[PDB]
Amino acid sequence: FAPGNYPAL
Amino acid sequence: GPHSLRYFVTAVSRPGLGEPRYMEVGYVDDTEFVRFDSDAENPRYEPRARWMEQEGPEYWERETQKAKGNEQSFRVDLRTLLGYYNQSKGGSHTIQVISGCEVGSDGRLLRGYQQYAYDGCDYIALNEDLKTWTAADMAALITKHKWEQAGEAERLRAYLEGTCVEWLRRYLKNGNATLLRTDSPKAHVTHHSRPEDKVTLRCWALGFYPADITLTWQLNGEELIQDMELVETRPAGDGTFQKWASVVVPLGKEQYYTCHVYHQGLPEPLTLRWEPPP
Amino acid sequence: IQKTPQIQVYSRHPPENGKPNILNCYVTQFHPPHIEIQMLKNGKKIPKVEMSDMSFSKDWSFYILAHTEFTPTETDTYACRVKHDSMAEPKTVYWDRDM
Repeated sequence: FAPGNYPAL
Repeated sequence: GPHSLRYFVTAVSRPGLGEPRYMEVGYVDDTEFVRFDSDAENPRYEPRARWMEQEGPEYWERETQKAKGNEQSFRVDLRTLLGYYNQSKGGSHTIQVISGCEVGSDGRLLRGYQQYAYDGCDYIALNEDLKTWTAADMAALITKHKWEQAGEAERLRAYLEGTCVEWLRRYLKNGNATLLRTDSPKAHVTHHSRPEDKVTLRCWALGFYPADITLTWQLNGEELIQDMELVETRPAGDGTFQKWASVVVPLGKEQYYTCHVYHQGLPEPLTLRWEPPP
Repeated sequence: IQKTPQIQVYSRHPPENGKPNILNCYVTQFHPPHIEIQMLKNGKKIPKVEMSDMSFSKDWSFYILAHTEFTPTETDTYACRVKHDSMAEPKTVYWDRDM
């Protein structure tokens, strides 16, 4: 699970 | 036996030459096992270890979608950072991330990782408490205050303690055997001399896996740390590794020196000497 | 904040004249990731050189393995040449069959 959807810098 | 599941991600802007290059590499216990590379017409997450071929199309589809989602987000992040550092749009820049979990032999979380870098330097990292961030410069303070206000750390702590751990356990079930494999080193000593009163003894270790290994030279009882020449362990290109350690000794005194090879695939460390067959 | 590549040139198997082998050029510790790697035989570029996929390590620096097929002889010189923004000139490392 990579995963997706990290918050913007 | 502790274990880890980590993802190493790279986004490189290529102004004037196209869209950023985007790369995700996954590792179970430091062994590459999946990879996504944006440099293709239909880029897809791929297995990089045969034991991952057990996973069905749904798994691969979902991983591909997430990767593509991350790629877009990093494309935005690259632009944001140009602003934070007031840099030109004509330059190439790099964002890197290390993200994942290590668990003990009991299966419980020992450490969560979420580390970012910009142009090869620390930008921001989740602390070991999994609650606070360390920002490395003024630009990263903006990100930090943003993420604090929105409570990003606790959301991320959940993923690391839960989903990450769970997937790691799954991957270990399918790949444990493969991951525990060891190839022991074959060792030998070579002898070199130019026209002079000294010779070089080089102790070689070949065909070994994993990469972790130690080579020493001993004179009498003592180890010769200061005098040895060492090379970094290096891939043979076939999955196994190589290393050597060498020492300069007096002509005629070759048989006073002993090479020792320590590696986990050895029931007992190898000990050897220069041995001219003729 | 650029980092200078380190380079090792070496064979996959112990060399034996007239016996096919693989020559490796291992490049590590560099940043940014854009890099040009050539392999040379007696001063002339070897055309069919394959590259592994790139990776990076815990300190953020990148690494990659270049390689090519070759049959060593007593007198052929081989080398690896690397161009990278951290260096003014290209760096050339010669194969030493004892290393």
